[PDB]
Amino acid sequence: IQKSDDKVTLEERLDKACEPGVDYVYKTRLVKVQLSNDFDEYIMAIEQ
Amino acid sequence: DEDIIAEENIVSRSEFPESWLWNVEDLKEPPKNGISTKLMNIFLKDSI
Amino acid sequence: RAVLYNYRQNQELKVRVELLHNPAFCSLATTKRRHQQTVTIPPKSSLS
Amino acid sequence: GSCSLEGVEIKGGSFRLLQEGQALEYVCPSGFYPYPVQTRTCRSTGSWSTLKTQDQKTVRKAECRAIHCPRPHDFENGEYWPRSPYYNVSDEISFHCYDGYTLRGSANRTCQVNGRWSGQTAICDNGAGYCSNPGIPIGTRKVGSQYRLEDSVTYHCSRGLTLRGSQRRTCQEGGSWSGTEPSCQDSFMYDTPQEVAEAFLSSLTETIEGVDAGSMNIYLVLDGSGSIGASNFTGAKKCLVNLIEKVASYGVKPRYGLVTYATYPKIWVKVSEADSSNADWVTKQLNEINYEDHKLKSGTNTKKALQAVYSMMSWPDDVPPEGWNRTRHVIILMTDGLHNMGGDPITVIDEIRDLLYIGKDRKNPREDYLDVYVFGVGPLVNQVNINALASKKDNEQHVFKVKDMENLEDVFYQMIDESQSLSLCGMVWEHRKGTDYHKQPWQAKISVIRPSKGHESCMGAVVSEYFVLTAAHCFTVDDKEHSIKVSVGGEKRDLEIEVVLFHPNYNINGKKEAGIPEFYDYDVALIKLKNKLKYGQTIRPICLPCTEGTTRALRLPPTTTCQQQKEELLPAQDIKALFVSEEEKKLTRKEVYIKNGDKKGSCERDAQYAPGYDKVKDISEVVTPRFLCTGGVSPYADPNTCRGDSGGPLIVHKRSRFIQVGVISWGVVDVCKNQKRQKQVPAHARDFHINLFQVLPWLKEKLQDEDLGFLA
Ligand SMILES: *[C@@H]1O[C@H](CO)[C@@H](O[C@@H]2O[C@H](CO)[C@@H](O[C@@H]3O[C@H](CO)[C@@H](O)[C@H](O[C@H]4O[C@H](CO)[C@@H](O)[C@H](O)[C@@H]4O)[C@@H]3O)[C@H](O)[C@H]2NC(C)=O)[C@H](O)[C@H]1NC(C)=O
Ligand SMILES: *[C@@H]1O[C@H](CO)[C@@H](O[C@@H]2O[C@H](CO)[C@@H](O[C@@H]3O[C@H](CO)[C@@H](O)[C@H](O)[C@@H]3O)[C@H](O)[C@H]2NC(C)=O)[C@H](O)[C@H]1NC(C)=O
Ligand SMILES: *[C@@H]1O[C@H](CO)[C@@H](O)[C@H](O)[C@H]1NC(C)=O
Repeated sequence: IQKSDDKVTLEERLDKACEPGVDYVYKTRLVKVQLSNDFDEYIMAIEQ
Repeated sequence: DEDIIAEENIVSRSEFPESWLWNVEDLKEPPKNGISTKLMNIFLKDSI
Repeated sequence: RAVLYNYRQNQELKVRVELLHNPAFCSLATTKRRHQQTVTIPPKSSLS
Repeated sequence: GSCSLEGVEIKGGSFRLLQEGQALEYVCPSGFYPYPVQTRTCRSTGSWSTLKTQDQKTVRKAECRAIHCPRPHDFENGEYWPRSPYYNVSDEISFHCYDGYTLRGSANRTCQVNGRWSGQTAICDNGAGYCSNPGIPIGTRKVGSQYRLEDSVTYHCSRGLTLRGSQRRTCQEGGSWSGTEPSCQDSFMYDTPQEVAEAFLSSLTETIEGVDAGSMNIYLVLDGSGSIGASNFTGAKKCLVNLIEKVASYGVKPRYGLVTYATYPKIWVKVSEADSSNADWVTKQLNEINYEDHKLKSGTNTKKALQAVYSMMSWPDDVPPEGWNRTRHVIILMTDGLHNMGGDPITVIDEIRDLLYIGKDRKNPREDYLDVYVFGVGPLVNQVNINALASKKDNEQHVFKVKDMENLEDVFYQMIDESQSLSLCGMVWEHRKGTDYHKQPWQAKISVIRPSKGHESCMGAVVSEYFVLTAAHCFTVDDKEHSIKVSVGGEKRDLEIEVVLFHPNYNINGKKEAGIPEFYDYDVALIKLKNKLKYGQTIRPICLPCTEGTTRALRLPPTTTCQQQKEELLPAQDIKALFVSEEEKKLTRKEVYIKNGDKKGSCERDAQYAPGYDKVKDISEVVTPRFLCTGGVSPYADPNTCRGDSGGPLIVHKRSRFIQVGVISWGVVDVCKNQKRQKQVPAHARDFHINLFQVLPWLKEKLQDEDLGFLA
């Protein structure tokens, strides 16, 4: 979406996450990076 | 830029038919010299 | 090919031409960026 | 903290602070809309949200600009005039088709103050498709020129406009497009308080009079999110109290379900209670609710609320219930469309339609068993999200957008002043006891005993509690009332009559000077019965043209004239219709086509081959404009009427309702010999009927004391 780096914590992060378009908020961990022709695969194991 | 007509203000030409003006007219005007003249107000299409 | 015609007698034109964005097509025109260039057309000529 | 109000004012208007100063709403005067943004959110940086358009262009200063109606950027098979880059308020454009096309809808339309065009949508149609032309609503673009069976069309609005209605419509069996007609809405169009309750009751009464037998469930969901306010909840409580008494004013007591939600769903009244059908007990629960717990859990989790509605109607391995294929479900909810928790709520809606067996069949859609109505409370409204949740039924509206809450309370006291003319005519609900006279309740069987001439077996149609409409040539002046016996509803007994009222223009032997023995012009008659008919499951009337109940049965506005109804039921095309015939002591339907378009000429000239008419000079002398023509080979092989099916109704099935438009008169070729149907019919075997739109001043006079409500 943007480079940001402005931080501001919840005043610039909760208001973006609580917009009606935002569906999911996850915290994940990258397991395997698979380069495969047309689309690149990033396998993320869901922690919470 | 700031000069020129704004692009959102321009309404584009859209009506480009190959054939139109398929109408019936009856020459009910008073006949002078055996000739009836009907004046029609028609709207020209956007084709050049 | 979008051909722009300039049928003026002795007036060269400075024109900013822009392609509008459609989600059914994939070009350089996006939702947050306009695909507009400014060209110069000499009189009694055309530019593709 | 609160945002600073510097550099946020608008050129030519003021503003008001909502949500405790965390959102401003621009207030332009009447006739203007705030340029792009209607409201502004207070981001937590000290400055408000930027003046971003639908194209995300940064506008420096705001200004109230003028309201324009949406321009017609696409129109086919004709010419509209004048063409303009934009249309101001109170501008008028007119429509006119090419040669060989029929214009239906409003020919003269006017842009109103609410940014919408008046009247109905103008459509140029040739009558060559199984379905009619769905047309182009103003502001849309139609993709799909084929109007055959199983075809589809897709619609798209202009730039910066939100589609309301169905994006894709499909031609179904019977000549009716799926979904609803679209209409391009904007960020400021809203709805007037009169137009909200006018369309909402005309949808609701349709799924009430079929329940008429206790077999209807109504679900009530209310949004208690923090984006609405504590002051905007108690004004919505008093609105919902007026809704229950209007439903109970029809004699039907349904089962109610009260769930208020925010972050979590809270069930106050479940439909599986012994007191949920008592309409006065649920009203007592509505004052006892308190919204202090929903204010603590400020949020908009729409998906977890609809999962509680799914758990109320689902059965835990109960194994098909008795009302699984007979219960109408009505879901009513208010929201703002701004959901941020739980996820997409549309995935719960598709699980509900799968549980109710809706869309899982091609012969039985069952769309009348689930209606979903969504109301928009505030100016902060996502019109895309509220449109995808609501149902899309034909010629009907289910999405509403209003502002300031109090006007929505104004539509609920107005709807109880509005009286709906309930119509028990043309109602056939699918009961699993499908013997005849349940599928055709209106059909009368008339028997006239004559002295050694034989028995005259004619038919008729129940039009009221006292009158039976039939043909006039079944009776003569010599036939007395004790020798005429009429049977309805499959009953073994015969009902006795009072008088047979002939039309004053009927004269069967009025052309014997010209060599014509028969003359079936104005071949209609009424039979006033001696006893009043009691309405039940096997005896019900059939609706008639140009009445109050016919206007609501077609979902038309009440300002519909009688000439506008004749453009609707009998257009200048080939019209799909049906009549009732008796096949081996059992009643059956025969679907025919009414040749009213360009094939009306080929149908009417085949009357020369009739018996006695073989030497008639002018063919229009025996076929007056009081006639309709069915049967033949083009476009299909229509079944022909017998001599025993004479006097019956010519019915048009539209939107699960049955309207009579004609009375069966005479035929050229007798294909029925009371042995079978003659399996080799000729191609000119046409049948003629009496057009009911031409005998209206006689029908209005004889039925003036019947509570039918004929139009002026
Ligand atoms: C509510 O749901 C239930 C379950 O789906 C549903 O039950 C169905 O009932 C119909 C009758 O109303 C059944 O249809 C017939 O069933 C018999 C056997 O019982 C078959 O032999 C029949 O086939 C012949 O008859 C037809 C004409 O009657 C002919 O057209 C056909 O060619 C055959 O000659 C016929 O299928 C149906 O089988 C059941 N279905 C199940 C799964 O039990 C019930 O009707 C629903 N209620 C309502 C009001 O719809
Ligand atoms: C829809 O509205 C239009 C007007 O907006 C109606 O048109 C009116 O039609 C009548 C014909 O009966 C016109 O009368 C004739 O006008 C011509 C003008 O050239 C004149 O030469 C003739 O002698 C005759 O008087 C009338 O002018 C016209 N109205 C206007 C304002 O021009 C139309 O009838 C409406 N249709 C429906 C279905 O409501
Ligand atoms: C509509 O109003 C604008 C406002 O100035 C005006 O310029 C225009 O001529 C009017 N008429 C049309 C057809 O646009």
